[PDB]
Amino acid sequence: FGGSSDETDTEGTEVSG
Amino acid sequence: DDSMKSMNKLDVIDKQFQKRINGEWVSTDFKDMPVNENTGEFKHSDMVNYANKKLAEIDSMD
Amino acid sequence: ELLSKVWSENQKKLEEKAREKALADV
Amino acid sequence: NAAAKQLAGLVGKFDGDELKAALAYNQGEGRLGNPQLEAYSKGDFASISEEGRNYMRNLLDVAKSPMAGQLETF
Repeated sequence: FGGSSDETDTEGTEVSG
Repeated sequence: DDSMKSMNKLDVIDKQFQKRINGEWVSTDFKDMPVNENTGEFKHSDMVNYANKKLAEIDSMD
Repeated sequence: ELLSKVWSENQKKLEEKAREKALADV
Repeated sequence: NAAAKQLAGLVGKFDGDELKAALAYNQGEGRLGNPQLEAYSKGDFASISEEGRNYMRNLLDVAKSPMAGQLETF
């Protein structure tokens, strides 16, 4: 419809500390 | 004392695994984990602890 | 038996040091 | 012929890994060899001596090894 889905970004692992 | 040491040593093991995931080679053997004088000596059990706690944490994340 | 012996030695010494530290904090 | 026999023994003793055999042949074994062979065994090419690492590198093409890619990336 009107909305266009954003194409995927590669998933990475992050931790605050 | 074990809970404090385990918190520190799972912290450092998480650091090593995050280094491994980025691609750089890390040994990821308990003997060559860096001891921080808050960690104490590395047994083999904390590798298992880190894996299990990490899996449970990944499940817990929303 | 031998394995239990080495474990008991290490556990006793570590437990003593931990109790000393915890009482010192308290 | 004798050197070929030694190299065949090393290559077989290290499964089919010709690079570890070349490391064992160049660096010897026991006095400074086995620590470097174990370092090879756990990846850990940093622990391997510089001359042995270069020797393995110049043998990369002719030698077949499971560790060839890891040495290439190193």
